[PDB]
Amino acid sequence: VLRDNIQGITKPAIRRLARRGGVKRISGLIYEETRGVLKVFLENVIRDAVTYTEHAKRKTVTAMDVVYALKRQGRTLYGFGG
Amino acid sequence: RDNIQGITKPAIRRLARRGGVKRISGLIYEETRGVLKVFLENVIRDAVTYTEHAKRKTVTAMDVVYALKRQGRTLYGFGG
Amino acid sequence: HRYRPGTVALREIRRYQKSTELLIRKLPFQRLVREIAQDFKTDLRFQSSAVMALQEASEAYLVGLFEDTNLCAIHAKRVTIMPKDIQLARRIRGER
Amino acid sequence: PHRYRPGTVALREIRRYQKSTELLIRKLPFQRLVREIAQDFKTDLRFQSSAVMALQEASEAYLVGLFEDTNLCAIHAKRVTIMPKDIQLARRIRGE
Amino acid sequence: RKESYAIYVYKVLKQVHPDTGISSKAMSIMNSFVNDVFERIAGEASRLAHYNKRSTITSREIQTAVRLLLPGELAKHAVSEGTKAVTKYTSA
Amino acid sequence: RKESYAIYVYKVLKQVHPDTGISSKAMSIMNSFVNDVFERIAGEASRLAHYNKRSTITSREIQTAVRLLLPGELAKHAVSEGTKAVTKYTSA
Amino acid sequence: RAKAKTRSSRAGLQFPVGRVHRLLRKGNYAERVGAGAPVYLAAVLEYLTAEILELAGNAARDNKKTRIIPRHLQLAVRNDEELNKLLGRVTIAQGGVLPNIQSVLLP
Amino acid sequence: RAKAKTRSSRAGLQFPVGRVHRLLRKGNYAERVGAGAPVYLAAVLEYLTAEILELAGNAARDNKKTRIIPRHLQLAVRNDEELNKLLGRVTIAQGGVLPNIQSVLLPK
DNA sequence: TGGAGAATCCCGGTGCCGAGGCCGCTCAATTGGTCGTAGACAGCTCTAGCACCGCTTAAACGCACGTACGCGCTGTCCCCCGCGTTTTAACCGCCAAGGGGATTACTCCCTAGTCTCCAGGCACGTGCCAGATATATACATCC
DNA sequence: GGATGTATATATCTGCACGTGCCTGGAGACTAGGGAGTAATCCCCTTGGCGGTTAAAACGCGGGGGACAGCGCGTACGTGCGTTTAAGCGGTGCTAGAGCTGTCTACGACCAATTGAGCGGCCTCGGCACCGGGATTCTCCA
Repeated sequence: VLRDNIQGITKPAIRRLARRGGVKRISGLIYEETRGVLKVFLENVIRDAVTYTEHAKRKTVTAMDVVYALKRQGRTLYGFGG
Repeated sequence: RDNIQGITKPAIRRLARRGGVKRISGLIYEETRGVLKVFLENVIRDAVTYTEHAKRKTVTAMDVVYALKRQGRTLYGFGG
Repeated sequence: HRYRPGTVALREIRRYQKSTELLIRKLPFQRLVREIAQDFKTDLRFQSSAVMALQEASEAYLVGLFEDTNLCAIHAKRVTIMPKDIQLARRIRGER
Repeated sequence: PHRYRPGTVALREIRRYQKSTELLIRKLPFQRLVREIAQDFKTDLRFQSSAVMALQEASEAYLVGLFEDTNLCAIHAKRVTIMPKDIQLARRIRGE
Repeated sequence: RKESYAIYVYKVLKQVHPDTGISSKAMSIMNSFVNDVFERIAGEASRLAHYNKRSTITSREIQTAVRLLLPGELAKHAVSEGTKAVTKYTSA
Repeated sequence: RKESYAIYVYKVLKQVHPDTGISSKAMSIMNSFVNDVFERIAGEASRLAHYNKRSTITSREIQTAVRLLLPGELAKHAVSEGTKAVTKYTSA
Repeated sequence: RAKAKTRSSRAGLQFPVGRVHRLLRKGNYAERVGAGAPVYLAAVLEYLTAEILELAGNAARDNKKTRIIPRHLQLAVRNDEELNKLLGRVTIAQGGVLPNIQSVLLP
Repeated sequence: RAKAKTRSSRAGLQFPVGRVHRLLRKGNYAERVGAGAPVYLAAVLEYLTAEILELAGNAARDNKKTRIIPRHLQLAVRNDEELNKLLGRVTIAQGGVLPNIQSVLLPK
């Protein structure tokens, strides 16, 4: 049972992702909000990926399931088949 | 020609009062007219394409409903 | 007498959010629709339901955009909306 | 000794991480997070490597776009520092 | 002879709100709502059949489309109502 | 086994940039682009055929799907090569 | 031939199973349509229509009216979180907007 | 019989007309598929492929590279307005972002 | 404004692994003929859309006061950036088990297709109940 | 404490729901064939483990800069009132053209034989990642 892996998305990783977004200065309460946003987004994609897995009667979540889940939410991903 | 001025200042004021705006700048109205012109140009162009595909000269409500559904602005109540 | 600046605005907010009626006059919007459609095909006809559908969609879109504009004005510690708030709302929405 | 002014290393990092295409989150904690999230839906579940890679690419792109909108919201409030209210404003204008 | 869901939404409305009527524009809205939800669920089931190399739409595909489309409690109750419907249809 | 637009986009690349190659990931992304645009145009043409009570997808359906989906200059040019290719196919 | 019992009656439904089956068959969704798919789909549509009509009837009785108008449907959809999530990109004609005023605008 | 001339060869195309035709038949789009529809669709797809590939080759040449990587495809799509409008809700994997530092963040 | 330390840009050498080309084959595109039906075209009709007129009246428009409020300036102090050192776990290489995804054979039940037939659903018609309107009183806000 | 917007209550009038005849589409009943379930197999590939190493995260500390609160000021919308104007409602009329029906014919589905283009497998070489050293910005402080 995996517990408390949201702290693995570290403050330097969120700082790097803000650097790619063009952010010069970052507050200290940004990281908890970014972790919550990431958890909500990953829950939304992973629920549809698991649903696509369970419809195919498989025990593995394939990349094409994640591509279908992301194409569902208008976030189509290029490079993992389709 | 020059029919964008028919969307008057109190019309934009009423539209913002329905949106909850308490105070409105004087440069809001030309910006809102440009926004409305862009939106109407997109929907009317798509509806005209849907009309001329059917070889008709009358823009139906069905064409406007499909033009809005193409852009993710689905409208209920006009035959959809 | 004279009312304070803001109370008639709040009364209008409470009035127009309680109603469903179209806030744009019908004939100027119809003339604007026929002026815009003239660039795409010459000598077009329109059903009345088409112009009514266009007016309902345009009014809903403008009301939602003014709600986001009001959020953008409040975020900059203002109660007055400005064109930069409209531009920021359309930028975050993906329309610009 | 030598100490740079506050902001120069930030702009150098902005140029460095905008010129590059590497994933900015470590792969093993993201993988553990994906298993922890997916264990709440179906237990005893496996993942392809390309599935976790697709999830990482999508999550990083979504967070980078969100931070761009957050930076726009921070600039709109006459600031250079991003705050959680900017994230909340960007997410409500997007409609999430 | 245009077909619509007018008498059925009449029947559901009188089944749950007996002393309550409905207007013509409201029924145009409800007909558009039923058509839109039908198109969403049928399109998601068509995609689900095409992804799994299947040429039929069964109760499993429409159930998965309901789980993908509807939010949590709505999806749970729609799954429960439809499973009750399929079991009653097969039992009768 | 698996089918993809691998050799064709390479042929187009050597037609356009004869001294420029491609990687495998860029190949998969271009294949995904062709598949997604094909799905968009074919779905729009299917919807256009269903709206006008037609059971046939013709070149007119693809033409108005390109006009609906692609932006302005892209749509005008793509209509031009589509019409040119259909004219060359019918004439020979 | 025996008595013609409809597929909606033997499933305990009000929406037509046969019409949903016909629109599934000619809608070009799949090459085949199973027996339980129109039954399941008509049950789901009947449930969603019932939920909308419950909340719209409550909104109509809140406004002291016994006839459901589009404003009542709009209040019904947007006052529930799941129905607002399902109908987020949907504009209801003659529905208006809900009364919301931000707290910084109050005196 | 005659020589088996490819439908793409008599249409002046590089994309396969027959594969677009089988994908239109088996994709559940209509009961009937016309003869000129796959020719039109293959021409449109080939034009869009060439439009992305020309700009991606230009972006690869501007970065002193021979082969095309997903960074060059991302730069080609995002630097063209019509391609960014077409591909706006699509993430290119290993593509990165455009270099864009805001004017109020630069020092004076 | 000059100069020191840090960082960035640029050129030559080395290896590696992934792109690019060649070959066998196989399955899927092509070719040729047949057939049924979808759609193109012609005719008609009657429906709704456009064009104009008159009035009356609500709403748009111009203008004046003035007050709140957007915006610029100043202080302060706390919070976050930069850098150094320690810790920790990510990452790479490798090595095994073993679940499970992918393929093949078969076999059966499930669904397309068709003929018949009757009952549900739709268009038409009507009459009656639910809101819209108008006016006086008191409740609720406003300054 | 006085002055206005607005529930609240009563009459009144007009523009959704029930009934019915036709009709057409769903249902009963039967056949045929092929799509998917099920069992078996096998081999990719996913997970779990160990160890070294080293890169990145975490903690601490100094300091500076920017977020935030306060304050003045000048101006630009809010509000109100009189004037103008054209939206809107009702009416008339006329012709485009949307929509339905009928006929015929071209065209796409379908089937069978043929054959060649594309895909898997394999081999090899050059584009490029990396490293090291020097030339050129480049930022900050005297």
